[PDB]
Amino acid sequence: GTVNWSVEDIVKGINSNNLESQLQATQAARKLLSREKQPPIDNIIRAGLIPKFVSFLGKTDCSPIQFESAWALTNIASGTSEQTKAVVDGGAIPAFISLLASPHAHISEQAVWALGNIAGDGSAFRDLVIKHGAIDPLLALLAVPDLSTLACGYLRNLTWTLSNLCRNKNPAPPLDAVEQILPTLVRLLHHNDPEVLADSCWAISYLTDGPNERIEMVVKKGVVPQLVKLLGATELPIVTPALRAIGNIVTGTDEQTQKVIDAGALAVFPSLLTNPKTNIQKEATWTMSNITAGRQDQIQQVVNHGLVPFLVGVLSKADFKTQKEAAWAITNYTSGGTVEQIVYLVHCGIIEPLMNLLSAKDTKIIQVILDAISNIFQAAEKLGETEKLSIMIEECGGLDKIEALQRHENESVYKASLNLIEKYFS
Amino acid sequence: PRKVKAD
Amino acid sequence: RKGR
Repeated sequence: GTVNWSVEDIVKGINSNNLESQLQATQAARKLLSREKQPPIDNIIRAGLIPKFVSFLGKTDCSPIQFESAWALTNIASGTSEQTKAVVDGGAIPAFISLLASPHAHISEQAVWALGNIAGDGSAFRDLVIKHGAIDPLLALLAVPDLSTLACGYLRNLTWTLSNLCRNKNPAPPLDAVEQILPTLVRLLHHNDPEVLADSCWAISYLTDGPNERIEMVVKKGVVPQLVKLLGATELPIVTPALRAIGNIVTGTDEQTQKVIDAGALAVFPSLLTNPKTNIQKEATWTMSNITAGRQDQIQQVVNHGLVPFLVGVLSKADFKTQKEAAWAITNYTSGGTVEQIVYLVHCGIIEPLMNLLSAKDTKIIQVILDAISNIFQAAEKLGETEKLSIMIEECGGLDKIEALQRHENESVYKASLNLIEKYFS
Repeated sequence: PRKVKAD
Repeated sequence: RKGR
């Protein structure tokens, strides 16, 4: 019927003064744009069809052509930035927002989808969507006593579009828009649908990826215990954004970090730090590094949860990027910890896997490790057990690595290494 | 960031 | 000493 028309045939149908002919040709355009192998998006744009699709959005007396044109425009906006810009240039943003209140849920759902693609292109289009007034009618669609009464795909598309309004930086979304969206986000964060939960965590992920004042906005809503719960989910698409949000939060103040500890997030980290997914261990260890950069009582919580042997583990065997985050976690630990905590660190076996990583080509990790070497010796001087520490390194092949680093580029490596050998290896 | 509505 |  309308299967695999030529672009020229679609043009002649849209350019006819027959509404049913225009409807028939618009649907055929939609079918081309929704095909798997290559949608001829650029062919449809070059023929000048976007202004005509946009005009069909306003045909209130002909719902079907509203739907087909909305679907067609949605699929163009899902392409490149240039392609999305073409949809925006045709005036599609106000026309799509006007369709949010359509009595036809499938047309309103399509307008939600289209706005999601437009907002997701970048901060400029995101804020332009916001300026046109999309947030109020979007949130009104979720203003129900129970989210469970909404269609599954409809709620998922609303959640995904909202998360795009929370996404991107330079600039981050407007503060008042974040305040407006955020009570609905929190309600979506407690829904039972896994993908809704995933997109909700991504939205919180985006909102916490900024300065502490953005972070405070989110934590004042009390979402931290829910994020820790989602941190323990089995669905890996939930854990990944949940771990990101938790990691962004522990970049803020020690008080915001403390709320993550108080909510019980540290008990999940034995699993996360042995997680078979490389990125999860990798992200969990970075989060651990920002936790070990906190107060001594928060370092003590790491100790209490048995997490120091787990850091010894990732330092002994992990992906290199993960081992780099483990060194940072150790150096931060050794920088803010007590003598007892730094002593405990060596009793756990941190010295031997720390030496082994003095062989990697990365210049930064050697600086990071050597910083931690110094701090561990620094506590050994308060206990007079320095020489007894020095022999340990000599027996796991260490001094071979340090004294070799005395002849090494970037100087700063050689300075700390020669300084190291000068004081504790006489 | 974006999604095509397929059939 | 928190980073990103």
